[PDB]
Amino acid sequence: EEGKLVIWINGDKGYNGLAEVGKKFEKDTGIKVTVEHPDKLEEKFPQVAATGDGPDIIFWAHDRFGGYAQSGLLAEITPAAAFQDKLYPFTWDAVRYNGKLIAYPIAVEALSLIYNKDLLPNPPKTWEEIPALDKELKSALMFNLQEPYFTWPLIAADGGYAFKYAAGKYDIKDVGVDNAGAKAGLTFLVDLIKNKHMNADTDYSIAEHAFNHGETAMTINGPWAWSNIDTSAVNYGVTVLPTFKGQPSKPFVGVLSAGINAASPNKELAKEFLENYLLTDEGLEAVNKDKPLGAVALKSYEEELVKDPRVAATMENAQKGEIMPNIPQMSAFWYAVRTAVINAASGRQTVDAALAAAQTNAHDTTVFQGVAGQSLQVSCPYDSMKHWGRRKAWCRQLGEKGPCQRVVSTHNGSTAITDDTLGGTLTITLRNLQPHDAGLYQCQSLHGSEADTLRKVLVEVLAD
Amino acid sequence: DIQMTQSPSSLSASVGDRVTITCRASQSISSYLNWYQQKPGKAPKLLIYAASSLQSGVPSRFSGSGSGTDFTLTISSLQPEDFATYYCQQSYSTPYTFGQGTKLEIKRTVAAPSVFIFPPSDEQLKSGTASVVCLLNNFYPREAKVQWKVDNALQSGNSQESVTEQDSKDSTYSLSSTLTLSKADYEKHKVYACEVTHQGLSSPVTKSFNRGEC
Amino acid sequence: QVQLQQWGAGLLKPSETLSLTCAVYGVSFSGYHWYWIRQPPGKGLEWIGEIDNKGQTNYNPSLKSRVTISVDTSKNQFSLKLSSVTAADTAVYYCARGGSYYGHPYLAAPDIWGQGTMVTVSSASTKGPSVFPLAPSSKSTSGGTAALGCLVKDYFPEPVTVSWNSGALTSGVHTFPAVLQSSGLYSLSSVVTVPSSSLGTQTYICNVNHKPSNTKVDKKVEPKS
Ligand SMILES: OC[C@H]1O[C@H](O[C@H]2[C@H](O)[C@@H](O)[C@H](O)O[C@@H]2CO)[C@H](O)[C@@H](O)[C@@H]1O
Repeated sequence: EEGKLVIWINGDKGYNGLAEVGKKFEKDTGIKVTVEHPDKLEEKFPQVAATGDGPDIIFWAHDRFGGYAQSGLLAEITPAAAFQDKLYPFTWDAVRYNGKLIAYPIAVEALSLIYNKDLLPNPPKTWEEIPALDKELKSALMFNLQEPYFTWPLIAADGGYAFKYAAGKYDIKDVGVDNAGAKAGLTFLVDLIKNKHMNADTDYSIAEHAFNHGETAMTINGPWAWSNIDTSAVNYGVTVLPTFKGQPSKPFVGVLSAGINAASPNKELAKEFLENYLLTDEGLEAVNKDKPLGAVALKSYEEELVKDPRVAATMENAQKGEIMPNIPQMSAFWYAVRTAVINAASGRQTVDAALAAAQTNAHDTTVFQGVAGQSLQVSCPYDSMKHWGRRKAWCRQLGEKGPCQRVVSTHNGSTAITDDTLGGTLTITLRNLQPHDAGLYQCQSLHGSEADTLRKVLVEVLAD
Repeated sequence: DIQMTQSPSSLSASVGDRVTITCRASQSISSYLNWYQQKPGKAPKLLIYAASSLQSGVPSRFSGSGSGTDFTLTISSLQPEDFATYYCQQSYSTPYTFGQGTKLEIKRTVAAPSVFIFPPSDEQLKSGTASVVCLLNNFYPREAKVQWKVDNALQSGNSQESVTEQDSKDSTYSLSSTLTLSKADYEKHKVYACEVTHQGLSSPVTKSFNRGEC
Repeated sequence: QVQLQQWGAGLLKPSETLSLTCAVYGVSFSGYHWYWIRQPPGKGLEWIGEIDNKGQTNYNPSLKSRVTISVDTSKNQFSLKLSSVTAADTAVYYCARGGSYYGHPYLAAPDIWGQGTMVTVSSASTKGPSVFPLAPSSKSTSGGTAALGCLVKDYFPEPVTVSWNSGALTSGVHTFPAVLQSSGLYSLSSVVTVPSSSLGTQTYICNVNHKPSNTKVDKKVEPKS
């Protein structure tokens, strides 16, 4: 609605401090601002955004914002060059997608090793001595095993990588979920559960209740969890993650960002809120007092927060890890690794079979979500030499082991296809996108009577 | 959760009749309402999806219409196998709630019930319980009233009724009313009567027996 | 080419936990919606919960505090768990799949259904039925047509299979739906209409079968006077 601001923030982040900023914003301008924290908002936001009854400002890590920008759900920002100097250029690079600068960077988040001084005096420097430490404590460590963000630093410790980054450009064809280091890293996590050092059904909520009650010696969490552990009065410490095979753990670096809905008529009010009220020491100190943000992007406030040992330990783990890509293909990568880690913890599939499926699903399967009623442009890149002289096709796979029904084929209703044979780019145009059009399509190259898969495409349709 | 309201609750019609059933949502569900046909004892079968798209294999005489809040299922030419209970379902909301359903029945001439009464058996009376059974056999329409009288005293709360479904041969209903008393309470009274009221009867027909009379 | 078959505990006591499993043959869980829907006796359908093609679970808010839906891909089975079951949970439970294959959730209307499993929750124990005759007489016979039947009293749990003369007599037979008494035991009556001229010359026996108790009773119904 015109004249109002709706903000969505994560249930694990501090919305009480942000609500205090809303009272200061409402006091000076007279605009009521409502902060909400719906569950699974990272999946719920795109469904409701384009409709109109969506939030004006969304808070989430920067890896999800690239799929939003490609779908046209977020407006380009023009923070006056003077204002950009207030934030660190490193944080601005995280929120840059095709030069758009879609979102405002707020805070930098990174996992840390949190251990209780009651249960453990000196934390282990290596992963390998945790099984022996758990035998003496019998627990040694409890952390979320349902989200791959928490278990990735062990997988990435031995050289595992998501998408190769060569000269500022990510190579979507070089995915490393089944490399030599990931197989050794994931096996260690499974062996911890097989040896009854961890449980396969442990989630985030269990770890918060267990560690804050002095039941486990260590946990793995971000800065947002410090406020609830301080309330438990347990003397906890924040330190560097243990090394694996002599190599440091590489946690994925997250940048808390605020995006403005493209359909919201309150962009100016939101921009005036984000620039003049959110990104100040006054606004962030109120939010930081609710739930810690970590390493903030504002230089003036970061100079004070960095003196805190909890924030300094977060930077130590952040410097050992790499920043998350903001490309749209990251969403399919996270779900594939999430499903693979869960199967290995339960023992239903081996580590080799779990990572083999996750690598395949993460390779050339970019999820596309377009707004209903508008056009959706998919670009299937392919080798122009290997497939030279071959016609292309665009078909819908009906089953997991079923046939692919040829919607259109190159040299149909609301689907048009064009082939750039010189540049190696196949483009399919969907006009007036509607529901039921979602259905895991495939880009194919025809030779004789056989067809090779160029890139499986998972289309999703927003409610609009 | 979105509330779904169907109308009518029950409907009777003959073969070949054109039938319409309405489903109203508590809020706008766009055009994403689904229709089902459920016969007694079977799982529901999907007929219409997305308000107007018929599932493959369903007869073309089924058709759906509507958008937003008001939707309609239409059977252009009713057939003997189409008589069942029909349900509408919305797919717009996060919970997928169903309507109350619409029972579809076959029209027939008015049939008055044949009333029979059964005293408790000798084997049950030595067991300590007494069950008096009043039978309403082969009647139409379904609406019928059964009133128990013991020594001209109205009984309430101690009777249970059970009605069969529509017969596949003559389309009539049958109702069983079982009055349950203790043997001591049965031993205190003498006259047991069953009163039946039905639109097929010019006046309420009462069947009775005197205890121990044969 | 794809069908769902259900099995699980059919008889529960109050405060226990319901566990039902539904086996899928022919297709994996990826790409489709999978539903649990229950239908109380004589009532409409009630949506229990669903899972998405990505494994996301959504529950009915009225049951979210007691429902847990999980899937075991190794056996391609998915189960429904009810934590604090109560007498209000007596229903036929159906598993069903949505038929989109990676389509939009609007069209994911349950199109393939399992046969369903009757679940009865009650504190009562299993009890074989008593079969009493509903004898015909001159006071319960009108003209040339007489009515007689069998009363099946105090049995638990459902079902009960009633036939007449070992299945030879089917015309004019009416088996009424069971009624739940205040004691917690079920009861029903099965009646049949016969010509009055056959009484005393023809034998009429109702065959009652209660499979859960393995109890079978053949009760001859003859006029008493
Ligand atoms: O586990 C996959 C998700 O990882 C990150 O989400 C983090 C996020 O960085 C952090 O702020 C939040 O508190 O915890 C979640 C992990 O549960 C990515 O940002 C997400 O896109 C991924 O889905």
